[PDB]
This record gives sequence, C-alpha cells and structure tokens, in this order.
Amino acid sequence: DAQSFLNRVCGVSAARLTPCGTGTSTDVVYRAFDIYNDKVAGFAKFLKTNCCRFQEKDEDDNLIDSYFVVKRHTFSNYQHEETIYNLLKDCPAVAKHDFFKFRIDGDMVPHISRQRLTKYTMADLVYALRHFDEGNCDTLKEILVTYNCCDDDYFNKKDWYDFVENPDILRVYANLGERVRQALLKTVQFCDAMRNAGIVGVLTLDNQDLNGNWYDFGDFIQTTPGSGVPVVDSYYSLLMPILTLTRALTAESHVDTDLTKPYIKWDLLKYDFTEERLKLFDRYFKYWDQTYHPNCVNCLDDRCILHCANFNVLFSTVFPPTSFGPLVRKIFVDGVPFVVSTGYHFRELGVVHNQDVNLHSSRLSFKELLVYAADPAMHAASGNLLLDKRTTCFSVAALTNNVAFQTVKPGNFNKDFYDFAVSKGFFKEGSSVELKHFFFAQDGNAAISDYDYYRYNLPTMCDIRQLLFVVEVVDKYFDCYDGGCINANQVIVNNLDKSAGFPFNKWGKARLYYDSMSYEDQDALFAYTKRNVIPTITQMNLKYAISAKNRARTVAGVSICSTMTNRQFHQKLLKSIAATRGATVVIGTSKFYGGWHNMLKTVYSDVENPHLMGWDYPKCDRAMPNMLRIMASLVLARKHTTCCSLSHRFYRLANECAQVLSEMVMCGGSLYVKPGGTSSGDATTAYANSVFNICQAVTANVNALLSTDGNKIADKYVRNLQHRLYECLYRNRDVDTDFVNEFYAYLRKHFSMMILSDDAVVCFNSTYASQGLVASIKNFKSVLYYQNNVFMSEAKCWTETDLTKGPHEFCSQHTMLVKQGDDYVYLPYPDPSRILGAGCFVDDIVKTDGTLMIERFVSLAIDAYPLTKHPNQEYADVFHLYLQYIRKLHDELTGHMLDMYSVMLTNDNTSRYWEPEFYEAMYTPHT
Amino acid sequence: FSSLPSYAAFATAQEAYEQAVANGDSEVVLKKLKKSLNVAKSEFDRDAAMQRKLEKMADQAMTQMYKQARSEDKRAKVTSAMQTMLFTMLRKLDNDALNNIINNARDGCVPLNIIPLTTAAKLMVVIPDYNTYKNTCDGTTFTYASALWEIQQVVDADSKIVQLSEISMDNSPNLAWPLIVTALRA
Amino acid sequence: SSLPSYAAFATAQEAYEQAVANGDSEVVLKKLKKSLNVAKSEFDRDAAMQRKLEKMADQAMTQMYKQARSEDKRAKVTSAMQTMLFTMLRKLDNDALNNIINNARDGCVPLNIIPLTTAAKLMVVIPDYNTYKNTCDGTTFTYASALWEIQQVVDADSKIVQLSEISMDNSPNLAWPLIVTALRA
Amino acid sequence: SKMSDVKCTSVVLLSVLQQLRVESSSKLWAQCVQLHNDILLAKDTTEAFEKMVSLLSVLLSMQGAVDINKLCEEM
RNA sequence: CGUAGCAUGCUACGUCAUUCUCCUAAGAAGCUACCCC
RNA sequence: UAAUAGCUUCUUAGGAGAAUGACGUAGCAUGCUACG
Ligand SMILES: Nc1ncnc2c1ncn2[C@@H]1O[C@H](COP(=O)(O)OP(=O)(O)O)[C@@H](O)[C@H]1O
Ligand SMILES: [Mg+2]
Ligand SMILES: [Zn+2]
Ligand SMILES: [Zn+2]
Repeated sequence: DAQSFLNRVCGVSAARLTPCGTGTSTDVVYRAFDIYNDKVAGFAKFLKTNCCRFQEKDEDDNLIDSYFVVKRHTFSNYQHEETIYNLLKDCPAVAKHDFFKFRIDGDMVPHISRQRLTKYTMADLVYALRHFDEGNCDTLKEILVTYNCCDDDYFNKKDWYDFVENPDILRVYANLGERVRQALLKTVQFCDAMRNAGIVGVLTLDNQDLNGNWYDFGDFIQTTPGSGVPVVDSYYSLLMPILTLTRALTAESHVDTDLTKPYIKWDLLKYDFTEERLKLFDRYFKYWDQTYHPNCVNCLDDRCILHCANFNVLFSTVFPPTSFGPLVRKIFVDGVPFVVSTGYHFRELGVVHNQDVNLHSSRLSFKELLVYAADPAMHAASGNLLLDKRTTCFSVAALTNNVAFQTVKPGNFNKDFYDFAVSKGFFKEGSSVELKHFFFAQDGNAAISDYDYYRYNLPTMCDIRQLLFVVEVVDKYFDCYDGGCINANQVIVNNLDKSAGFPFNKWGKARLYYDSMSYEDQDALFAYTKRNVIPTITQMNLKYAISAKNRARTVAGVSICSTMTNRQFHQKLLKSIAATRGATVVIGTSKFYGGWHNMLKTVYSDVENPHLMGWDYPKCDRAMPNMLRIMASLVLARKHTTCCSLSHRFYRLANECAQVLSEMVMCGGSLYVKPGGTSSGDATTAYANSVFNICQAVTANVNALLSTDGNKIADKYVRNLQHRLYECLYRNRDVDTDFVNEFYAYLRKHFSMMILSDDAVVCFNSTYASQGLVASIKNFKSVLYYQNNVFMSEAKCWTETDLTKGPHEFCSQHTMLVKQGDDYVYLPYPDPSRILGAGCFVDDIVKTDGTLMIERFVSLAIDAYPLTKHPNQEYADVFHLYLQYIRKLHDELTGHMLDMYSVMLTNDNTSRYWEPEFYEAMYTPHT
Repeated sequence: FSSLPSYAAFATAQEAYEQAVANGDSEVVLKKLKKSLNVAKSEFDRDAAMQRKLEKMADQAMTQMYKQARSEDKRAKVTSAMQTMLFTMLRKLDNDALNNIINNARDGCVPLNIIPLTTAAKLMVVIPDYNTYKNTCDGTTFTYASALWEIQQVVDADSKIVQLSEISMDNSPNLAWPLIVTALRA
Repeated sequence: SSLPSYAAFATAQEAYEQAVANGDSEVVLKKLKKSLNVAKSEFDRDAAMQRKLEKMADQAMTQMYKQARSEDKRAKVTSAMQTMLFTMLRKLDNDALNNIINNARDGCVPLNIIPLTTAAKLMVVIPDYNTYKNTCDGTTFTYASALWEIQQVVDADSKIVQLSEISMDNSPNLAWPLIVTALRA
Repeated sequence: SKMSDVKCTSVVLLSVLQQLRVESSSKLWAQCVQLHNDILLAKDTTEAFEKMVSLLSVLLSMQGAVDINKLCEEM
C-alpha cells in the first residue's frame, strides 16, 4: 500500500507528509553529485533513482522546505550505515535517520529515512553557482527564492545575473552568506564527531543539505575510536569560490559573531592580524590538513604562496580596510625625522617586513633618495585627509589643496582629407563605409568616473586544489622560453622620453633617471628590492586617442622606481617570449611579411574537426582577481630557479603586488587605494595578461572535462583521463608531472590556442566540444562567472565553423583567405572605418597640414592595403583613396617647394608610395 | 695636416717634378721624380687619413665629455629637488599627533592609511550632488573619522567660492558640482 | 654633370675616343687609357662631394619647409578653426542653424543653451524693434526654426514690460535690449 | 551625404569652443561635451541637427568671444 | 748559356679615392595592435 | 599624457663584402747594356 508506508515514514515524529512521486515508488531527480569511484569521477549533474522522497507540510497545509528522503539499498549497506549512524548519533550536525524494514511486495525491503532534509544540497548550490548558464538556471533561482534572498520577481529584471550591469545581485548572494557559514560550522562539528568516534571517510559536497546536516554514511569505514580522519580535501575546495561570492564570513566582523550585534571596533593602530587569521582558520577550515602560514613570508615554495594567499584573500574580508597598505615608521636622517614605510600588509600575502631598515641615517644617496621619494609614506603623511564621495574605493589623502579636474579636448579635423574623400564618392547615405571612429571629448568628472570602475573588483577566493594544477598546465605552456635576473647594463629601453610616474614627473622624463643613475647604484636598487618592499604611487592619465565609443580610457603611469627594477627582473623572459615563433603566446610575431598566415597555420596544429572560437573578457583589467594576478606573477617568476633564491623571489612578488596589484593610485591630485586588478602600465602587463588568459582557458577545459557525466564518455582514453584528472586535482597533493604532460598534450591536440594578452583564437575539436570533453563558450561563461565575478554574454564571443574564412576578429583585424601569386594566404584587414577615421581626425594641429605628413598616410595605406582584395567595392576603394591622396599631397608639396624656393628637390623617391607594388610587397612571405 | 712635414715633402716633390718638366729633363729623371711624387703622395694621403681619424675621434670624445658633464649637472639638480621635496613635506608634518600615535604603537609601525585619519588637520570632502551634501556634512560642523570637523571653505568645480547659504535644494542646479568643502579638525 | 672636372674628363675622353678610332698599338694607347682613367677618378672624386652637397641641401629645404609650415599652421589655429567652422556651417545649409546664425548677426543672441525638450526655457535678447517684429508674431516667437510661447519680456533695467507696450509708436521709449523668456512649444 | 557633415562640423565647433576657454566653466563644458558625444553617436539626422543647434547656441551666446558679423561676412 | 743592371707586359700583399650591397649600434619622425564596438 | 610588440621613413657612426681606378713592395714572361 502507498499509505501504510507513508504512515511509517512519519515514524514517532509527528509530521504531515505529501508523497513526491506516486505509489511507494522512487522519485527520480537530477542532482549535482560530487562523485569518484572505479568507473566515474567528477563534479557533475547525475540522476539519482534510489530515494523515495516525501515533502513535509506544516499546519495550515502550506508546503515548507523540509523533506523525508527514504533511500533504499541492500541489507549490508543498511546495517553498515546503521552502525555508523549509531556511532555518530549524538552529534548535532547529523540528519535524524530512521531505519526500518517494510514489506513492499513479497519481501522486507530495508529503508533508511532521513528526516527534515532540504530539497537541494550544498552541492546543488555550489554547482549552480560554478556552472552557471543563464538560459537554464532553475536550481539557483529556486534556491534564492526558497531562502528569502529575493522575492521571486527579482528575476523579471532584464539582467539579474550580471555583475557589471546589476551590482545589486551581490546583495542577493550575500543573503545566502549565513546559510553557508553555518554549514561550514556544522562540518567542523561533524568532522569532530568522526575524529572522536574513529570513523574514516570522505566528506563530499553532495551529502550536506543546505541547512548544514550530514546524511550519508555509505562509504565510512570505522577504526579505533579517537583516531579517525575525515577527508575534506574535495569538500572545502569546491566550496571555496562560494565563500567569497556569497560573502560567508561577513558575520565575523560583528561582536560575538552575531549579525544583529554591531561591528567590532578594531584598534586603528593594529596591523598584525596573524592570531585572528589563525583563529578563523582553526574555526572554519579546521581539518584542512595542509599547513597554513598567515604571513606568506614563511612559505615553502611558489605552490604554498598560492595556497596561503588564497586563504588570506578570504580571511582579509573580515578585517578593517584601513589597517592594510604600507606600514610606516619614524626614522631619523641626520637628526631630522622622516616617516617612511618599512613594510606592507597585503590582504593576500599578509604582513611583510623590510630587512634593510636604516634607523639613524646620516646621508641620503641617490638610491635612498629615489626610494624615499617614490613611496607614498611621506606623500600621504604630509597631505590632508580626503573624503571623496564620487567613488566607493578607499581614499587616503589629497596632496594638493584642491582637486584637479582633467578634461579631454576634441580631436582636430583634417578638412582637406575629408573634402577629398567626399570628392571620391565616400560618405554617401547608406554607404557601407561610414565614419564611426571619432575623437570623443570628456568632461571634468571623467578621470574619477573611470577609476570608480574598480568597484567591479571583488575579493575572490579561487578554488585552490584546482588552481594548483592549472598552474602546472600553464607553466607547461610557458616551458619553451628562458628567463632570469639580468645586470643593469643589459637592460634595453625602447623609449626613454616618456614620463616616470609620480612624483618623478615633476623633474624630468625617464631619460633623466636612466642617465642620472650609474649601473652600480642601478643594480643596488634592484638588489634592494630583493630584500625590501617598495610601495609606489602610480598616476592615472586620460588617453587622447581615437575611439569607437565615448567612455573614457585611463592609463596607469607607474613610477620609474618600479619599472626600473621590473625591467631588470623580467626582461630576459619578456624578450624570450617576444622572439619565439610558433608558440601559443604570439607576442612579437608581425602580421606583415606573411606572419598572419603563419600564425593561422600554427593555430591549426592538426586538430581533428576544427572550429574556431574567440572570447572577450568584460572588464579584463579592472575585474581580474588578485589571486590570478599573483598566479601570473608566480608563473612568470618560475624561470628564476638559479639566479635568485627563494626569499628574493618572494620579495620580488611582494614588490610586484605593492607596485602593480594593490597600489596607491594618484587620480587627479588625490591618493586612492586600488582594490586590485592589473595596472595597464607596468613592465609585465601583456605577458601577465597572457598567463591569466591561458589560466582561464585551462580552467574552462578542466571544468568541461570534469562536469561531463562520465558514463556517456565513449572514448575510453578520455574517461580514464577524467578519472585521473579528478585524482590529480583533489586526491593528490604533490605534482604529478606525467599526468600534467599528458593533459598538456591533450590540450595541444584538441584545444589549440593563440594568445595575445586577452585576444584568444581557439581551434577546438568540434566533436569533443559537442560531447563536452573540451571547453566551449558556455564553459568560459561559467568560469568567468565564478572566477572573475563578471558575466560574459554570448553576444561578444564568436564561433566560426568554416576555416576558409579565418578568425572572425583577432587583435581587431579581420582575416580573409585571398589568392597571392599562385597560393592562398590569410590576409588581415582592419575595420575600414578606422583608417578613414584616422585620416580625417588627427590629434595634433600640425598633422592637419597634410604635406608635412606623407609618411603618415603611407603607414595607413600599408595597414589598409588588404582591403583591395575584399569583395566589397566600398571597402576596396579605401586603399585607392589613400594612394590618390598621397599622390595629391606630393603634387602640392612639390608645388609649395617650387614656390618657396626656385629649384625642385633633386633626389626625390616619393614616386613609389602611390604604387600598389610597394604595399603588395608588405604582405609577401619573402622577408 | 698641412703643418706636418709630409705635406712639405709632397710639395717639394711636386715642385721638383714641375721644374724637371719645365727644364726639359731626361726620361729617367722625369720618371724617377714622378715615382718620388707618387711615394710622397701615398704618405701624404696616409697622413690625411690619420688626421681625419684623429679629429673624428677627438670630436667624438668631446661629445662624450659634453654629454657626461650634462648628465652629472642634471643628477645634482634632481638630487637637490628631491631633497627639497623630502624636507618641505617634513616641515608640513603635524609632529604632535603623529608623534603621539607613533609612540603609542606597539612596535612603532602604524598603517599608512590611518596616518591622515588620526593626524591630518585639514579635510577635503568632495561631493557630487546635493543629496550627498545633505547626508554627510549638513551645517557648519560634521563628524567624520570619530572627530568633529568645522567647515572653513566651500569651492565648486570651477574653484569659485560658494557661500554655505547658496547650497539649497532649489539652488542646487545652479551650482557647478562637484563641491569641494575644506574643513579643519576641531 | 658638366662641371670643370667633367670638362677635363670629357676632353680626355674625346682624345681617347680618337685614339681608339686609330687604335693600332700599343704603349701610347695604354698611356691614353691611364690618363683617361686618372681624369675619370679625379672627376668622380670632385663630383661625389658635389652630389653629397646636393643631397645635404635637400635635407635643409625639407627641414626648413616642414618647420616654417609647421609654425604657420600652429600659429593661425585660433582663426583658421573658426573660419573652417563657419565655412562648414554655410555648407550644411540647414534651416535652424542658418536661422540662429542670421539672428546672431543682428544681435539676437540667446543667453543660454537652446533647450530641446518641450516646455523648456530659453532666454534670448532682442536688441531692436526691427528684429522683434520678424521673430515675434502675437504671442508666438519663431526661433531656431521652432515656435515658442513668450512668457516674460523684460527690458534692460529688468523691469517687466507687457506685450501691449511694444509697438512702433512706443518702442523708442522702451529700454532696449529686451530679454524674452520663452518656453518651447 | 549630409549626415556625416554634422558629425564633423560638431567636432570643429567643439574645437572652437575649447579654444574659446569654455573648458574653464565646468557646467557649460559638461553640456558641450554631452552634446558633442551625442552628435557623434547619432544614427538619425534630425536628432544630430537638433543637438547641433544647442551646441552652436553656446558659441553664439558669448558676445565678445567670436566676431560673428565678420566671420559670416566672408560669404 | 748564366750573373748584375734598365725597360715593357702579367699575378700576389698593403695604402687611398669612388660606387654598390648587407649587417650592427645610436638618434629623430610617424602608424597600428593596446582602450572601447 | 603608461607598458610591450610590430611596421614605415629619414639621418649618423662602425664593421663586413663586392667592383673600378691611382700608388708602393714581392713572384712570372719578353726585350736591351756590362762581365763570365
Ligand atoms: N545502483 C545503486 N542502487 C541503489 N543504491 C546505490 C547504488 N549505487 C550506490 N548506492 C548507494 O547510494 C550511496 C550514494 O548515493 P548518494 O548520492 O550518497 O545518496 P545520499 O546522498 O542520499 O546518501 C552509496 O553509499 C551507495 O550505498
Ligand atoms: Mg550521499
Ligand atoms: Zn604557506
Ligand atoms: Zn632571478
């Protein structure tokens, strides 16, 4: 009968139940298991068919979120789980079981009935937040609704899920905070209940209902009491991105950890929170067996800096934000008191102290003078307090007495070229080539409206058992090159007449500081940064250049004290990346002389069913997490295995994080604190961006390979690859270089890549991405959602199913297959509205004369030559327009020189710039 | 190079050759003097090449020593400028409250982010609209950073002084926002 | 190149051409060959420096031209830009731009940005009765190719004056310029 | 071909206004910048001309800046 | 027939002048990627 | 008014190579004078 069974499931507990499903039959539900056994492995959405489910209704016959799972299995498992439960009965964090044998048809089937679970479990929340798909997210909307995070109309908004268009979604996610945190606490109870009862078992995410209880004892072996061990390696690790997405540790800022009570008033002078970090770690992540040093200066290697830094990135969201930044100290120079920084307090790397503190100095050499002028200790200490309400970022001081509002003037108009263009039939109504790239102007509040975009950077706790394998795969990607510290005389500077940041720009360009410092005290500074931390002020400038849309473009000018040492540290690797051809990171490979065709042929590195793909990171340089930037700086500093020691590498990392990651930004006469994200003006910006891009691609591949079912995988080599990938991720702590090589070979075989710092072209296998054995666009959207805190809409990431058309867009240059000589080659052509926009609008009044600038239109015609092969005629006419304009320019130039003097130029070789052959030779593979 | 004796030898060889030609000298004498002229010319050309090389090297050395002198004359100038900047900011320090909080520290180290917050005597509040002005610093005294601040000046985005009576809800559109209000610690 | 060195080389070349035309043998012909060759070497030496000078006097024509023209271009930027702006504004041949431009010539300039939204305020000075008669018909005010409803007319002393007083007989008694405050209709 | 004439005449007009030191008056410069950026980012010709009128009335408002009578006399 | 000397023609090494080519360094100007669509 | 990369043009310096010519020393062929 279907009613006596329902009366038995209620048991002694007086509960009113409605049967989900029908007629004492199993209820089949699609859940989010974290499973690992002999055949299947991974964190994937399975379909469970062994649990009869009843829903409890309270008085007034309303349905509440409390279920009675009556999972049925064999008798041996029933008795084993009964004994394990009777060992763990007295624990508070164990769901109330009820073991009973019921006469189903002709035999006594033994059922175990868990009482007052929830509909979903912690794995469902973790999966729906880590594998987000805006088309199909019904286990996240239902979780948000049923726990009063939102009122079920919040989803009628156009973009509720977006982090950049709708920041209020964060306020929704934080409403799950105290529901996650209690769960963590329940684990620290349950682990103890195992430890004191001698039960060895694996704590999986799919066994904890969202209340916090634990209800699965199937795979628990009992040992002598008091000596058990709970394996929480794969429980806390998958939960880690949720502990900062939902801000599960906000209730630690309040006294007695109660959300109703007011905030804890920490001491303003308190900067050493080591004891508090250890207390938090020992309260929440108690059985996380790996050692945790709150200060990363005690870390064993570059894989323990990532682990402890990732932990501190969570534990630093409960501490006041005024206790971070530099740690100043009053020193004396020839009897006069300076206040200078003798360390730093990184949110990620903890407290770092300088080792060369010169108390009671006598003279200040140029190195010490440069150091004391660079750091913001004197600048912030001698400035007046600032309260800027235009931004949410912390504001330190105002150096001047008034705030400076900087504008961007409009660009000059080249009327001669525009009249010539409209004379040749351009710019008609309905023409396919139209002016779209203009010189936009900005008002006074632009410089501080753009810096406010750093509100998109949130403290993100990355999954640490997976990041420590993505690091290995990325380092395998970066194995071809070589690097190390170089002497001061080997440093090459491309352009010396550019500004040296703040405050050094008030006395000269970078040439002054590269000529005033001899090589001895230029190596002394670099050897100082290897044992000390130099905070640095970086200025924000507004760029004055042609653009498609009106939003301001700020660029960070970093001080010469930072660049002068970063070039020395990184330039060997930076010149080895920019001199290797045929690699994944295509930096330093020209698009001229048949270099684009070689790029596109090295992308197609013998993949089976090629489909091209490209993705765009929304707010790439402003929403990049601190952990991924530290990851990039550690992968880029792995080449220093012989030139410098471990402490030197750590202090170089601390200097990079103090001068790039979390710095003091001078934004219009005011020092603000940059929350994070890479600055676009340091030495290692494009290459660190490339490392981060490859990290995101490998993370998407790992997620796509794990989240596949495991029984649908027909290729028996890929199933074993998944089953070993899960082991090398969570069930393995040391590096397994054989499998790292195997997975890197798999990625090169099926996910061939081409990277320019965020411009990625992928030539993935279509069959595997269809089966899910390789990352697709939805996987990158999910990875960017749970790991970058941005939403990558599918309207800006493209996919090309035909290889005879090339990538749709790479480095803002479209690609087309054109016939040259007797063979077909790929030629890149720019946006044809960009060349006209550069011709018509110039950023200097002397660039409007025309006759003075014939070597300016030659370069534009060189960049716009491939348009001649384009099938559209209005595209092809842009090159002939520039050729005829160069001819007219030279004609009137010779006229003006024949007027100004009485003799023409004798040796004149401008007769080849209006010929198509000089530009056709620019895209020929000979040179 | 003309002062060298090689030029004199070349000139006297040419003069002897010309005198022999004008005097109707024999073939042997003419050819011998021509060969003497040749050996003088080769040595004079070598001397000229040596002089050109020496002069180009001396001029390059002068350029090198007139560039290093400028480098060492700018190094001292930027050093003096940096020392002046580091000492003016020192003379701007409030050595009463800063000294008190630093001596109050356990190890002497205090975070930089709280050096102004407890010692700065001047506060510059930048306000984008009237609602923020009403919320944070309405009136002539407001409380920020656990201290009482008194308004001393209000300027607009145009760096024009604005009287505190002009900042009203109806007069808000006629003001050039943002407003920078400068207050002093009390 | 027809320089005196080339003249000597040319007469030597003519002598050697005559010798070749004879061209029997042998020692006098070799002597003519050596004399022609040394003359050619002297001419080439004294013409290479002339070519160098001709090349170096083309890096002082271009450098002077793209400096005089540069300073001329960046000196007249305040007036050339305005002349270009008004040339383009004549070229557009719009009805509203030409209307406000032709009104600004007579002195009928607006005292604020002309608003776009309906029932928004525009304060425009009208400095004479002649310009008032064309723009203002009844209570309607034609400006920027749009019709506006007059709210308040205030003379130069800021004293309000009703539209009944503004007439040809009583116009000279008013204190011009009037300021009309209209709302877009 | 008169749509793309407005997108350039507004550029020249904002250059003129910037040379007339309207950059110092922040309230007026914000409106001029917004009008310029809305003229450039305009697909419809009527909207571009309507904003061009408002951008030009900033130039015509200042009496002593330009000499409109002389500049238009060259026609 | 040999030796010494002189003269003429032909090869090898060195100096200088001219022309051309290639590279390595330095300097100056410009364009693009960058930023946004 | 930033980092890196690529490309175009011009200038200077240095090196290398090739060619032509002038000249100076070594080797080969031929003719003349003196001696054996
Ligand atoms: N084919 C099967 N049929 C019924 N029960 C099974 C089967 N395979 C495994 N089980 C039992 O189910 C457990 C895994 O299911 P799980 O997802 O943990 O459910 P729950 O979380 O409700 O315990 C194992 O401990 C095992 O005893
Ligand atoms: Mg389970
Ligand atoms: Zn560590
Ligand atoms: Zn090193």
